[PDB]
Formats: sequence, C-alpha cells, structure tokens
Amino acid sequence: SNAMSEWSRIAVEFGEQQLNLTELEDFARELAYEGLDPALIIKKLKETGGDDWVKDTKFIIVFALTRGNKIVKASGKMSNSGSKRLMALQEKYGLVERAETRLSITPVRVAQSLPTWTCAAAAALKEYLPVGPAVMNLKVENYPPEMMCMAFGSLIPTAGVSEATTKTLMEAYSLWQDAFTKTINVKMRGASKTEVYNSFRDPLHAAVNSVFFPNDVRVKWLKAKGILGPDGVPSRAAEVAAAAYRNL
Amino acid sequence: SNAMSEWSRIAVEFGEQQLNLTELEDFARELAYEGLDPALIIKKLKETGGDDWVKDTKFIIVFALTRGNKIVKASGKMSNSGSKRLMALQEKYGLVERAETRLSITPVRVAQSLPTWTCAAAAALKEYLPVGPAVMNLKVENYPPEMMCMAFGSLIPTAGVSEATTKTLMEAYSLWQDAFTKTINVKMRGASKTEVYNSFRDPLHAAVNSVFFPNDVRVKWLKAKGILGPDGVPSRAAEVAAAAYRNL
Amino acid sequence: SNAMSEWSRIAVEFGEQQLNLTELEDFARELAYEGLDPALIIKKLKETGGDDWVKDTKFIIVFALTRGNKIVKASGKMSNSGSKRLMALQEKYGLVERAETRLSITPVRVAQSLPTWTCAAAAALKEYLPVGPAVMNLKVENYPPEMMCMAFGSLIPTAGVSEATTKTLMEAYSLWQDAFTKTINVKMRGASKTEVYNSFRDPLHAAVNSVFFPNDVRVKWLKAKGILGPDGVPSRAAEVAAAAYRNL
Amino acid sequence: SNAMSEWSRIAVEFGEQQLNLTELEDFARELAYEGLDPALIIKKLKETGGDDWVKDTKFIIVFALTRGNKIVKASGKMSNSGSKRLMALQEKYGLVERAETRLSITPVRVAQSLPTWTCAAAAALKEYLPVGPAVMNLKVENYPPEMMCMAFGSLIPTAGVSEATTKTLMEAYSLWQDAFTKTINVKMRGASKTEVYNSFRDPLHAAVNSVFFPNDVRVKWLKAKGILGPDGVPSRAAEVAAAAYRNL
Amino acid sequence: SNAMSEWSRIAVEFGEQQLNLTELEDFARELAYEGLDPALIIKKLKETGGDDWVKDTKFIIVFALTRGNKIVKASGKMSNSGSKRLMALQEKYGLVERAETRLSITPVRVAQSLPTWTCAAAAALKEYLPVGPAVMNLKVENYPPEMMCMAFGSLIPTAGVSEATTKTLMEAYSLWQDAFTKTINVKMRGASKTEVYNSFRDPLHAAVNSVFFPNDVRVKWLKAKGILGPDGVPSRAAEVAAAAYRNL
Amino acid sequence: SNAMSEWSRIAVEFGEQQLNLTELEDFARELAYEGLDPALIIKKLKETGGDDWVKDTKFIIVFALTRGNKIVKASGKMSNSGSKRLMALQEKYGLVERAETRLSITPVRVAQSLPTWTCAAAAALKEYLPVGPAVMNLKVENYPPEMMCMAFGSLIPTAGVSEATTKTLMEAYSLWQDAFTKTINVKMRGASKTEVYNSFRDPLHAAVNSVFFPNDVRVKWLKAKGILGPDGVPSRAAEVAAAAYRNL
Repeated sequence: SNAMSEWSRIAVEFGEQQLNLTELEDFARELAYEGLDPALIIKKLKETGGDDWVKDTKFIIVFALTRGNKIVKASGKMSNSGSKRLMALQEKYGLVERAETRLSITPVRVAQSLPTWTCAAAAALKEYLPVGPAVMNLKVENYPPEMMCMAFGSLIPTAGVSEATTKTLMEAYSLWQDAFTKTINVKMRGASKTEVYNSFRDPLHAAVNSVFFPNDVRVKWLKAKGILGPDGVPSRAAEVAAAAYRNL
Repeated sequence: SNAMSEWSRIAVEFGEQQLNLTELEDFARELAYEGLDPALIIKKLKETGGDDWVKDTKFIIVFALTRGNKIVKASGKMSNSGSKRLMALQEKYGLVERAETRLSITPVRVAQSLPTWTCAAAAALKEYLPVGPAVMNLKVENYPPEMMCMAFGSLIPTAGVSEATTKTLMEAYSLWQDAFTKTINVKMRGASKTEVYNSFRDPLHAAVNSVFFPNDVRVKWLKAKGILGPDGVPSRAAEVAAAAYRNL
Repeated sequence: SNAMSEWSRIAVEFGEQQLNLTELEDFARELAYEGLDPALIIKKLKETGGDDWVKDTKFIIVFALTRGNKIVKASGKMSNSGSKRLMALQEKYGLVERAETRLSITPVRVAQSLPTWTCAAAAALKEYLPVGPAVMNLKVENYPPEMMCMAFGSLIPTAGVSEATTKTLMEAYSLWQDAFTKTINVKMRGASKTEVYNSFRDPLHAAVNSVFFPNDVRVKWLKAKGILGPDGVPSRAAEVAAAAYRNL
Repeated sequence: SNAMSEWSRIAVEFGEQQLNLTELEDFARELAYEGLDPALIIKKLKETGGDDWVKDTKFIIVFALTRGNKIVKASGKMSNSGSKRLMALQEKYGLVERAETRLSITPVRVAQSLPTWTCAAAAALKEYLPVGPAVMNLKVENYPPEMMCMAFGSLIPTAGVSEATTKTLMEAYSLWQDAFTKTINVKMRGASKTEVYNSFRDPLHAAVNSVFFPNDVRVKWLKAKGILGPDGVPSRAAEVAAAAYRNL
Repeated sequence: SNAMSEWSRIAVEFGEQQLNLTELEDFARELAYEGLDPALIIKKLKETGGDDWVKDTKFIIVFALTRGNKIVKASGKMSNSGSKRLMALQEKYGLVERAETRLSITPVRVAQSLPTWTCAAAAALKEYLPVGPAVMNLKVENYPPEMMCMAFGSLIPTAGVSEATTKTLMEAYSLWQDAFTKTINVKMRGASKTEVYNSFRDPLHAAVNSVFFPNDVRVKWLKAKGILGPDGVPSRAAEVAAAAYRNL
Repeated sequence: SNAMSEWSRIAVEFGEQQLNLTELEDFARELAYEGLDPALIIKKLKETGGDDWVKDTKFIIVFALTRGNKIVKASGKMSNSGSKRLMALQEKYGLVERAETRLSITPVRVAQSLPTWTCAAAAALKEYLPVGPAVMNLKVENYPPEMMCMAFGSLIPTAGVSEATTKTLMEAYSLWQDAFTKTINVKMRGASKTEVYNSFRDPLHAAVNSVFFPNDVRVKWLKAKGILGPDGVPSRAAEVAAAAYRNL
C-alpha cells in the first residue's frame, strides 16, 4: 500500500487476480511434454495397411520389443527372412528410426500406441527381450514380465486407483526403465540414478497422464494380469520392485 | 610522512579523502548485476497485446513454469493445440529463448516480471512442474510450493523483515534453485554446491535487491501464503528448508 | 467399458486379441540377433576351394584361434611362410577382417561355422592362444581348454539338457569371453562386468539359439570331452568356472 | 687445483669472484615480476580526465571492486545508467579488459594504483562484493573487510613491521585471494591450494615489494583500520585469518 | 544322429576328423607372433659392413641399450662424437627408428639379434642404463643385471630346463620389462599390470619360442652367469625377482 | 654345442667374445644424454661480449635464476629498465628461450655453464627465487639455499667422495628439482613422484657425470659452503633433505 510507479502497480495488481484453475490446468496440459500421438500412428497404419495392417503391426511391434528402433543396423544382423520383411514394411509404412516429427512412425511408437497388446506380447516373448528376466532376476524376485517393455507406462492408471498405487507402479516400472536406459543408452554410461531417471521422467509422466488409453481399461487389464489385486492395490511383486527402485 | 614522488603523493592523498557513502552506494547499485528490466517487459507485452495481453501473458507464464525457455524444442514435444498457440504468441510478441539483450522477451523473463502471479500459479500447478513436490519431498518435508519456480527470488523482502529472515528465505529458496539448476543445466552435472550456487548468486541477489516490486507487497503476500508468520519471521517449513540447504 | 473415441477403441480391441504364440515366436526368431550364416560360409569355402577347401579351412581356423581377424596387421608380424600362405588364402577366398555383410568371410566366422573342429583345435593348441591356460589359471583351476575360443558358444545345448545346465555352461564360458573381450577390445578398457557382458550377450545367445549345429551333436561332444558328465550335467570344473563368473 | 682446460678454468675462476650484493639485488629487482606501473596509470587518468579524473576514477574503481575487468559482458547485465556511464568512460580513458601492455588501463589496474582508497571503498561496499562477508564468514570470524579486494596486497608493509607480521598479513590476505581466484577463474576449478596460490604468488609479492606506495603510509593506514595494533603486530582477526589459510 | 541338413552334416563331419597334431603345431608356429628375423638382420649388417661390421654393431648395440631406438631425437642430446658416429652408421646401414617391415634395421633389433653379447654388455654398462640398478634396487635385492635389457627374453630356454624354470625366468624378467615399458611408453602411464604385460606378452613369448638362438647355448650361458644354478634351476635372486613380479 | 645354422653360429660366437670394457665405456659416454656444452656457451659469450661479457653474463644468470627461460613473456611483466636491458642482451648474444640445438644460448644454459657462480648467486638472491625458502621450509628445515637452482647438479662430485655421498646429494637436490618441476611444468600437474623424477633424471645424471667442471673444485666448494663436512660427507641438512625426498 505504499506509493509505487505505474509499471510496478500493474505487476502488483496482476498478482492480485484470482487464479482460474480450470483454465490454468487446460493450459498446463496443452503445454506439457507429449512424446507421441497414438491416434495419429494408428490412423496412418490402418489407412496404409488396409486389411494387412494388423498382422503388419504385430511384426513391427515384435521388432520394437526385441531390437528397438534401429531398423538398418538391426536388419544387418538378423535372419534373411526377418530383414527382407522388415525392409519391406519400412518402405510400405514409411518407418523411421527416430521420432523427428509428430508424423514419424518409429517401431517403438507403434508399440506404445497399442500398449495392452505390446505388454502381453512382451511377457509372452520375455526370453527374447534384451533386458528381460535374466537382468531383472538379479535385482528382485518375480519382476512382472509385462513391465519389461517401453509401453508399460501407458498402462499405469491415475483414475480408479489411489495415488499411492500410481506412485508404486511408476517406481516398480522405473526399475526396468532404469536398467533398459543404461543398457541401450551409451550417454548414460556413468550417469547417476537421478540423471537416468530424468532421461525418462517426461515420457513416463506423459504416458501415465495420457487420455488416449482409458484408465478403466488399464485397471481391468492390470487386475487380469495380477499386477493389481482385486482390491485395486499393487501385487507383492510390484511392491518389492518399487521398494528396490527407491533403494537403488 | 616520509619524502615521496609526486605520483606516490597523489595516490596517498587520493586515499586520504573521506568516502561519500551515498554516492558510492549509488554507483554500486548502478553497476551491480541486473538480469532483466521488468517494467520494460510489461510495457512491451501490454503495448503489443492490448486487451489480449493479460490472457496471453498467463499462457506464456505457464509455459515458462513447466517447460522453461526452449520454445522450439518444447513445441516439438507437446500437444498440437499448445504448440500452435505458443508459436503464434512467439510471432506476436517476438518471444526468444535466450536473454541476449535488455529487449529480449523470454518466457522466464515474463514470469519473473509478474512474480506474485507466477508463484501462485506455480503452487497451483505444482504437479506439472519438472522440479516439484516429488523432488523436494525427498529433501525435506513440506517445501513451500510457491518457492518451486524461477520467480520466487523477487518476493524475498529486504525491508520490513530482519536480515536473518531475508537470509533464511534466500537459503530455503536456494534448496530449490540448487536442484533446478542441476536438473536443467548439463554443465553443472558434476559441480560442487558452491559452483552451482555461484551460477545463480547474481540473479538471485539482483531479484532480492530490485526496487521494482515493492517490499511491503512482498511481506504481505508471504504472510498471506504462510511463508512468513504474522510476526514477520519464516514458517517452520521455511526454516527446515533453509537448514537443509546449509547442510547440503 | 466407459465411452471412448473410435481410435481409442481400436487400441483397446487390438489388445483384447488372443496371442498366437507359434506365430509370435516365429517373428521373434526371424528378428533376433544373427551374427553369421554358417551354411553360407561353408558353401563359399567348399565351392571356391574344391578339394583343397578342408586343408585351407584348417589353416584359416588356426589363424583365427591364435591371431583373430586382423589379417594385414598380423601378417606383418609372423613368419614369412605363414604370411605368404595367409595372403594367398585371403586372395583365394576373399577373406576380410570385419563382418560388414552376410557375405563377409572373416577368419573368426570360418572358425565359428565349424565349431566342434575349432574347439578341439583350440584345446590342442592351448599353449598358442593369446588368452589361454596362463590367464585362466589365475582365475580358476582347470578351465576347460575347449572353452578358450570364440566358437564354444555354438556348442552349448538348449535341448537334451536342463535349463540350469545351459545357464551354467553360458556362465562358465562367459569367464573366458569376459577375459578375451577385455584383452582384445581397447574400448572395454575401463568397462564394468555388465558392460563387457553386453558386448557379447547377443552373439552368445545367437550362437546358443542357432539351429544350424544340432543340439544332440553338441551334447554328445560335450560328454566326450568331459565338459558334461554321463548324466548330462556340467563337470566340476564347469561349475567352478560358472561360479567364478557369477562372483566376478 | 688439478690441471684443467682453459674453458673449464674460466668457469672455475668466474665462480671464485666475490658477489657484489648491491649490484645483484639491483638486477634481481629490475628482472622481478611486475604486474603494473601505478604512476603510469595515474598519469594517464589525470591527463585525460583533467578536473573530472577523480570522480571518474572512483566510478571505475567501484566497477572493478564489484564486477572485475569484464567491461562488455558486465555492461550487458547492469542498469542502463551504469552501462551508459561505463561505456562512456571506456571510450574516454581507453579502458580495456586485459592487461596486454604496460599501457593497458584495466579497471583492476586503476583500483590497484590507488590502494588505500580502493580498500576503504571495498569495506564500505562489502555487501556488494561478489566475494564478501557471506563467503568469508563461512571460513572464519571477522575477516577484515579491507582485505576483500584485489588491492589489499599493496598495503602489506615490508618496512616498519617484523617479517613475521608481513608473512601473517600475506597469509591472511591469501585466504581471500584463494577464494576469489577459485570463484572467478574457471581454470582453477579443480586446482590444489598450491596451484591456486601460484596463480597469484608473483602479483602478490610484486604488490608487497613495490616501492610506489610508501611503507610508512601502509603501516599508519593498517593501524587506523585496526588491522595492525598500536604495537605494529596483526590484530586477532588477522591472525585467525592467517591460521585458517595455513590450515586450508 | 538326428536328421539334419547337408550343410549341417558337413560341419558335423568336419568336426569328427582326427586332429593331425604335427600339422596343427606347424601351422600355429607359422602364424604365431614374430617380431624380427635375426638371421636377416645379421646378414644385412655383415654384408654392408664387411670387416667393420663387428665394431659397428657393438656401437649400435650400446646405443640401443642406453638410448633405445630414437636415433634423431637422441643424437640431438649427446656428445658431438657420439652423434657424428651414430648418424654415419645410420646412413651406412640404413638404420631406422621403427620396425615397419621385416627389413627395418632398428638399433633394438640389432641388440636382440645378438642376445648373449647384448646382455653381457648391459650388465657391464649397468650404470648407464635408463632403467638399471637404481630402479630395480627399489623393487628387490640383487636383480640380475643381465636381465636389464630388451634382449634377455631370447636367452630364456624352453628345452634343457623344467617348465617351472622357464616360467620363473619369464616372471623375473617381466619385473624389468614392466618397469621399462612404464618409463619409456607414455601410453602405459595409467595402465594396469595386466595391460602393460599384454604390451610385451607377444614379443616376449616370440623371443622365448624362437629357434634361431639354440636352447643349449642359452642354458650354458645362464649357468655361466649364475642366473641358473648347476642343477639348471633359477638362482635365489631370480626366484625373488619372479615372486616380486607375481605379487606386483 | 649342438648343430646349428651358420647365421645362428655367428650370433653365438659374437657372444663368446670378451668385452673390451675401456672401449664399451667410451662408447657409452659418447652416446649418453648430454643437455649442453658449457665450453661452447662460454666461448660464444666471451667472443661476442669481449670486455662486457662478464657483467652481461651475470645479468643473464639473475634472469635465469628468478624468471627462467621465457624471455618475451617475462619481459612483458617486469620493470622497464629490466626489460630494455634483457631485450638488448638477447639481440647482442642471440639468446633464445628453448634449447633447439647445441648452439642455442638459453638463459638457463648460461647459468649451468658457470655453476659455482650461479649457485652462490642463488643463495644470495634466495628471497627472489620462485621456488625458494618459503616452499622448501614447508618440506624440511634448513634446505641449503645453494641447491635452490637449476645449476646445483653440476656441483655434485663423483670423485673425491663416496658413492653414498654422491647419491645423498642427488636425493637432497631432487627435493628441490621435484618441487621446481611441478611448479613450472604444467604437464607434470598430476604426475607421480617417479614421473616427475624421470623428467629430470637424464639432465641431472648428465650434469653429475660431466667432465667439464672438475670434481676437485666441486668438493672444495661444497666444503666451503658447508654442504659437505671437512670429512667429505654431507651435512645434516643435506641428509634430512635426502631423507625427505626418499620418503616423498
């Protein structure tokens, strides 16, 4: 209430405004990290593939699960049948190895757009994953195999479970992400826990906060897989995994 | 009083002059670190924006709070709606990503020019901040959410509170600045506490010493938020935060 | 079961499909790491060499066992007789020093294509190996000399033995691979156990999972060499080696 | 006294000469490190400035005390009034940022040429110094504020005090120099105590050994400031500071 | 005995062949590391030098023993007489500083081609060696001076002594090689024991395995020097040296 | 005595020759490290300088003692009188900053050519030396000031004293050389004791082994300075210094 300049007064009165929380949360969601647009990816696949899109997509996802995004490098070190088919799919769908643009269709983006399929496939193919049971068995007992892939973050619910459940599932999953990031990213070779976490913090939060894949389907699927119990809280293995990550 | 040359005598007599403290403090304030001119920023926004400037500014501040200054990089990884609006605002206001000049309007400069609004918005949007409750909860209990942003330094008062209060508030805030600097600045990756502090010492002191945002408004606002008690000393959470930083 | 968009519904229904495990394992095998095609190598050798191919191949394998892949560098530091013959063989078979392509015939690829011969030859020539009994005797007692070469991975069976046996043999062999990788690869100079393992994980798993060299021949050969006992479990030396690697 | 060659004999007889100590000390003083010529600096200032030189010089010194030598960089981050005046002074006096030549007028050289004024001004402006009471209060209690600047070395006497007093004052001052060197010089980031000392050893000894600023004026000034007691030995704070540096 | 493809069968039958050990050891010797051809060196020296070759060779060997291979660099820092003669010898014999080719005559190659002379000369000139008694006296007592040079490896016998004796002599010698490698090779500056050993493993084994210098002459010479006792086992000093290397 | 080839026999018989020790020591001295030719330096100085050469040389030596070899860099930071005279001397004698050639006259080479004068001058000017009593007083008590310079090595005798005395004097001197090397050579910044020793081992041994400056003059001078006692063994201070270096 002391005398001030007209520019100071503007700053002061600006800050006396009430916050419009609905509007501020809209803005914050529009400006938040987004790693991919799953509806865009699926639309591109289906429109290009027609009646072959489902079978084609499954093959691309197995590649993403087991070899990642590096199409050319990987195709040089794989069976002839696998390489021929992967190269043909790349030409057919315009697959690329890096997400340069919203339009970029990478194998990992395809996997993340269909997360319930991808994570079931990961569990089924757990013996083929670069970071799978062998690695996780050294860290804890009974790491959920559905968590051993880049798509599991999209299946962690925010609605229909407690915030403690959400946090625990994120931590349990971080145990795999931490390991996968370190094995596959050479820039993380000497990084601290906090540094490797920050390399996947934004993509993980974006996957969890996404509205594309409905929370109720996530909860029901996690219950069916036993990752959540019938009461909607994490299984013992999930709690052990989460504890292991917090302790890391 | 021994014989000396005429040049030595000049140096000696120069040093026998009394100091004009009023004049010396004027000089020292004119020459001190200044990071931005808030009146200049607000004038530019209001003159360009007219009756849209307030709503536009709020959106720019949410961006600054949650994504920082990197307009192009961030716009590549966000919703279409957010990116379209941010790009349009950049063209409209001439927003830039680095403070090259007094005239450079960066998103962070906009936030710092309206600090009471920005810090209230930060608390409201604390779950969206890159360095927010999750990080600070690992360090101490109940870190004030209003301190979780680049603008809080401007709200630390020098008049109307004790110097011990000023120092405590600076230390409590440094706990967040230290963390934020380390997460966002890769050059600080292996830096000591003292090195990361020195990266923000001058901007912080300049914010605290600024005459643009009146001290009495700062005190009243900190009391309203509970960061200061009714007696004008820091809350327990502020003291705990400050202790944690001194101990770091 | 809540209302959702048509793109969300597609993702949801995609994930409600049953997995075709036979088809998914086919895909995963086609896309898995493959380091070489042994039938291709042998066909090239035999078609080029005719009735000289066997004797020629044995000489190339001794080179691979004792000097590795670096044809030019090694030929500069060896007897005249050895160098002359190696250079002539290189011209004759189109030998190269790096596996650039499926077609690239490297000395190590030749050795790996004939693994029972190569590993018997390694044991016979153990005093000539760069990483042989002297190195392994410092780590454990009685390291199997047949394991002291790049081809042993192809002789670890997956069928006809328990999975515990397979795992133990892989670990026992890793003790040599770990040492060999460190001595020969300068990029691994400061690498952790996990980092050097990951440098040979994919080639090792590919050798073990290969269908080219029949599992029943592997089991019978390991029994004949005493690496497996008559009951089909690993010898004591193999168990000690495996324990040493786990403990490393 | 054994037979030797005529060249050996010359070397031997050269070394049998008596030393002319007066002449040798003259040579050693002429060849010793010199960082600046204060009479030259003052002459340039006064001849250029005329009746404005005193007020102009005081402003340049406040800049040197608080911002150092980096005229352009600092002027980009300061008030408009400060920047305008500093730039005008640079043009007027030919100020430069690095001492390339005896003629180079840097802000720090100006401060060092008028050391009693500069150190009194430093104490008066101690709350504005980049390395001031906050930093020194963490190291010891009651660090003399007159020592918190680049000019204090010129005020350490060699005549009129004991050599133990001279040494103690140099050590007490080194405590600040050590800290200032580390904060401002990034090349010293990982340097040992001995390495950072050697970065200022020659300039410090040259300041102490300079004949420009008379020893008797130094002693009298240090007594007036309480840095020396009436008996001409260092105050308790000086002894504590010196002990802290020796212990560092 | 299960059905397999014709390419698999070829690999299987290839491995059922008996090994021809005589032939395999011939191949392994032809392909083994060879560092130099001593007969070639001696032939070149004698044919170029005629009746001056012996005296010339002795001078070249003293250079190799005391200064190594760096002819130009060393000649810049030595007496005029030494430099003039060394340069003339270089022109006369085509001496070079690096073994680029079988034909390259380096000073060290000359020394290694005449190893009994070289090692006797090393002992005689032990006070002139860069790595001599001063260095070795810090490691153990009574290090054999004949071992203090690059040629001693050629005098370690494989026939006429036990394999334990051969191994002990190699280890005793490695104590000097380890030290010499570290002092002269700057790339080994931070290398581990194993890394510096691997830098000389192949040259050392090649020297020991060479058939050029007869084993019976080696044994007799080592007995004459007391490095072997009359029973053909290593002296106490050799055992102490070997123990010191194993313990290093 | 077994049958061998004619080239082997030549190598064997070469090694059966008796050593001519007088001739071998001549060769080893001619080929040994030599850092400078003092007679050449003195001849150049005297022939150029005529009757001014003595006074000129003394000035150059004071420069070498206090500032080293860096003529241009040092002249930029010294009194006008000193710089003018040094530059004139450089032109007059063709002084250079690096010993590129036998002919190169560096200030340090001049000092080393007249070592008894230089070391007496060093003691006289000990308060002006970059590495003097202040540094050495931290290491031991009463370090001989005559040892605080680059020329002292030339005054360590090999004849007229015991070898234990020679060794002790070398070690005592190494304590200063070690310190001086570390302060002045930035490449030695993280070097081990052994690495910094090896940087001056050859120059030191060459100075001690030089025949230019007669041993009897050295002994007599060290006795006159008290570095040797009347019995020709090192003073207590020398023994303490030597012990300190061995312990370093």
